[PDB]
Amino acid sequence: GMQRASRLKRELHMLATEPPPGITCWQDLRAQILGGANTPYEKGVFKLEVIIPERYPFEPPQIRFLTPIYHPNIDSAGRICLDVLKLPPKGAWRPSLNIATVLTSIQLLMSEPNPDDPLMADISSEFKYNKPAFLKNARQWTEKHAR
Amino acid sequence: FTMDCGICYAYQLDGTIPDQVCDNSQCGQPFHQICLYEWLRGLLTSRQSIIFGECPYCSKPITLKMS
Ligand SMILES: [Cl-]
Ligand code: NA
Ligand SMILES: [Zn+2]
Ligand SMILES: [Zn+2]
Repeated sequence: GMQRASRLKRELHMLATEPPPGITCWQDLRAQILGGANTPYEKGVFKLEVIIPERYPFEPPQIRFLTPIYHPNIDSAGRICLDVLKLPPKGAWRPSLNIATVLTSIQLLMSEPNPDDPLMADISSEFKYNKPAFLKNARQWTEKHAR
Repeated sequence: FTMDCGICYAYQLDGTIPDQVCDNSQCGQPFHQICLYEWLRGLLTSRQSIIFGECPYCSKPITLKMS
């Protein structure tokens, strides 16, 4: 488990010195993603849980939303449907990725939901066939739980 | 100046250095023997005679000789 420590040693330092815009992550780990501009999550602060498995970085981090969010690919429990969060061949995780990139991926997922990989079938359908209704609901959900 | 392992982000690991370099000239990421082996062994696309798998960065073929 020497590799887990060396990874965390450098990643935490870099996450503290030059983190992705709108994203912070500090020692289990806590992460925060600020709601993006021109998204229904704007002006929302989303806390996340980041658990680093014993076999990191050979296994992907385990990340869930602590802050409730209204999203097609994120369930009520904060579970995230994202390929880089799962091992191959089904998933897309590899040691070339890290905490910063995975979080950026989650941030990108928030901006651009994937209707083809739904965890919330109801929210997913709304996103496809009634975008404004989805946006309206996501806004209210953000105002109610994310600020 | 000398470069960290592309997998564990460290320079020294168990007294070894990242001397396992990607063949691909468009990549060339250095790895520890230990780290690259630990990653490749679990991959279905890997083969062993010396071990063959994919670079965790460029996905191109990579050869790892253990010692
Ligand atoms: Cl880093
Ligand atoms: Na995961
Ligand atoms: Zn290494
Ligand atoms: Zn490579």
